[PDB]
Amino acid sequence: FRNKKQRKQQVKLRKPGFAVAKYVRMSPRKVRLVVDVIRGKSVQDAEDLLRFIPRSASEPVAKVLNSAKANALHNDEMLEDRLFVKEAYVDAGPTLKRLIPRARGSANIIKKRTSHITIIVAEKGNK
Amino acid sequence: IQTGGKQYRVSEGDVIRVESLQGEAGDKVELKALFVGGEQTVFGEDAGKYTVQAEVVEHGRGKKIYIRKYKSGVQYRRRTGHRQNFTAIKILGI
Amino acid sequence: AQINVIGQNGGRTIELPLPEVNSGVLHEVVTWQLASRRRGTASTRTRAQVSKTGRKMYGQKGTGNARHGDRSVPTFVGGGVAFGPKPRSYDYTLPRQVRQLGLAMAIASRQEGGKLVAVDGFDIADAKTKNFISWAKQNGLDGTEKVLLVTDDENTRRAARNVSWVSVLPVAGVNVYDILRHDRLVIDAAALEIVEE
Amino acid sequence: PRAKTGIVRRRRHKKVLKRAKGFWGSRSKQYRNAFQTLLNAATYEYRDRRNKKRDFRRLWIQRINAGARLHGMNYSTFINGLKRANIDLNRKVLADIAAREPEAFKALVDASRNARQ
Amino acid sequence: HDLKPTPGSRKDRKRVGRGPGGTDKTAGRGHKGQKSRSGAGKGAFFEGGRSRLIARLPKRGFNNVGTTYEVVKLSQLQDLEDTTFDRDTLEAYRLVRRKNR
RNA sequence: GUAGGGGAGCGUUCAGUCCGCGGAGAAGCCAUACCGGAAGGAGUGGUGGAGCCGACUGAAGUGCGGAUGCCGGCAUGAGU
RNA sequence: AAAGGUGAAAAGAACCCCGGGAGGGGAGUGAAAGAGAACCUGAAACCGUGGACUUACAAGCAGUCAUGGCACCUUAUGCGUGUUAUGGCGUGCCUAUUGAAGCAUGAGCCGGCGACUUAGACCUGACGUGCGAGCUUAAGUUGAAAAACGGAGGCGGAGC
Ligand SMILES: [Mg+2]
Ligand SMILES: [Mg+2]
Ligand SMILES: [Mg+2]
Repeated sequence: FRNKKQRKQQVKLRKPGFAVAKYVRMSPRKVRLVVDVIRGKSVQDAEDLLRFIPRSASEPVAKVLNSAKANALHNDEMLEDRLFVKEAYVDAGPTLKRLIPRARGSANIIKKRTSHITIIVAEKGNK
Repeated sequence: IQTGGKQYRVSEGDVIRVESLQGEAGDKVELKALFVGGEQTVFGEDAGKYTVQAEVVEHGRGKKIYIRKYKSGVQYRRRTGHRQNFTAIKILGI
Repeated sequence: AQINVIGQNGGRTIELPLPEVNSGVLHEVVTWQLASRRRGTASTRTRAQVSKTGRKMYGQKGTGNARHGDRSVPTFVGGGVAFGPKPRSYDYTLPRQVRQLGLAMAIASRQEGGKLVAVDGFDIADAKTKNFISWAKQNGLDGTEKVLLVTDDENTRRAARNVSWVSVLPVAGVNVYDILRHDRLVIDAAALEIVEE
Repeated sequence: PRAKTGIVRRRRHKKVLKRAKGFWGSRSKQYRNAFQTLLNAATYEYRDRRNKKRDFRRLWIQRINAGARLHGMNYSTFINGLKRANIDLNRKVLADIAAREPEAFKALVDASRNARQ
Repeated sequence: HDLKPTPGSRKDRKRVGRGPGGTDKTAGRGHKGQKSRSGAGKGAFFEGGRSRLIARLPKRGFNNVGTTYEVVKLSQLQDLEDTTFDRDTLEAYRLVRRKNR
């Protein structure tokens, strides 16, 4: 094993079949709805469903899935016909705050929330 | 029990209140108030005819409890620690 | 009640503070020395006044949840300091008699192990430092102990710099803190040491 | 000098927060409510310490006239006999006998009936 | 090297009764100091007055500041101190000194 | 046992003195069933990546749940 | 007003993949990229994903004590630790009050900020030390990686 210092140079820390769309200008809540259908499904169903879910979050999500697919293949040399959505989740990016005017002189703050859409693909393996 | 037990037991190492007789051995005798050690169902003073011997095993302190006291709107809060002193005794007796 | 090193072998004089020294009185003295040396330069805009901020706000009533007059108060971030430190002294005149009994009692404690009176450093020659090392080595001054050299002679002084070793003190300007601070006292100049009144 | 809070508060806060283990909602998550919950728990802790001492005697008393009645007696009556037969000072663990050893419990019922009549 | 205590600057102990700690207003929760209404807050109210006995009592007076003499007892000169001479300069050196009186 | 009076101490920063520790891993953070009569304090592991415990004495901008308290971040109402 | 921080050195990431891009994954640099330019640590509120135990006849200041069920053994197998079912008990906190769960006040939550101080040759008391029928110096002067000098004056000493 040695000590931490050595471990850091010996083992270099990998992200197999992981992709992330950081700072996506959409609300987590809203984006989650789409991701929620795609989770657990086989990367091909995931691909096909996304093309028909009539939500604008579909485009962002679908893109992450293709990055996760490409990464799984090209970088990690995984088997395409075995890929499935092992994990997908939407985490909250930083909020774009904006000042909206209301009646009688008072102001308000619009929260233009952002998303961190991460999807991780893996090979199935029943056996 | 209320210190100084009784009853037909099968020679177990039970924990009771402090016994003064430090370290191992020490040896303690108990009056006995009921028994079935030989199917004979005898109780009270007729049980005193018999006496159980037990050897002192370990002197100890109990698990740490915390005395917490509280009274509302009278600003009263009290936190104090407590640990109960004991003696472990291995029963042998007649 | 002690002997000399080079240039003679007298000593014997001085009535030392009874019984076997009171740390209490030495403590009274050390605290005072340290208090006097302290320069109270307390950086603080204590006053809701001293800090840079306007004078009125958001009306007494109405606003709907508030009650404030200024942005300068201590309850405000950026505002003044309720009771912060302002500049001051801590210096006081410790009774004369107690200062006398002070270093007398301090010397007394070194006169129970690590004391030393010297008459001239013929051993030195120039400044050299290398030669003070020599001189001190012969007198059991290896460097294991912190030594306080109190000499009225300018050239033995120039041979005092060095590590967990020597601190040089001039024209009998002796200090109760300075002697208690070091392991040994090289009382040297027998001017303050022996003959008084 | 300036003596800032840094560390003192957080340590004290995390302490209270850790007493709140399986407390519902905010009670295990926000300090103010966690600490607040514990004051009420304090009342409960001191009380229940001497309250359990009433609880068990009652459970024991219950198992007693359950057996005493099984042999045509009752608690009031059965304990009076065992008092009259001075020799019997059992009192504590007289319920274990009633629960685990019926044969042995009968012996005590029989002995109580005598010292009484 | 072993762990050593050693006397000196690190061994200059307090003096048992020398200096106690000040009052810091929090001895449990149940310290919300001063009183509990009216004689709490700012700095004033007073501790003297101008009717609370004083006014209601008499005199016009007349204060003087005449001649005040420094006392020299018989007992000072007699018993001890054999005629060390009084004079005008040797009277001070004994211990019965003031000037201006 | 409320106001209040009296006593003994825990903790923080700074200082002086002593004893040490640290890139073969400092502080800080995180987890923990151990210890102490309390404030509290250790052991171990994890994270961090360069400073720092312990003891004695000195000094304070020294301990927060409240003040329609101040600053900041983030919730609810609501996918309305 | 608010705003600080890569790395020892820019060696500031050529090249490949998904994408219009953003963003990411690799390759390489580096001790570390568990430092990548939204660059030291990175608490808490708050948002998720995964796992354990659980929950659709239940009346709930949300705990507490007792017991049973499941689960886990890194201050940890006599014990515990986490969770759960049922039973008993149980009127948030602060403030203000004769009287607060009160349908009286305050507070969305967390973090940090935030309230008995300082001055004075002032008065009076406790404690401690130094001298002691005596006790002290002030301004200042001289030294100062340091203290000495300075009795002008102040207090006790007699009262009416
Ligand atoms: Mg400022
Ligand atoms: Mg608050
Ligand atoms: Mg009102």
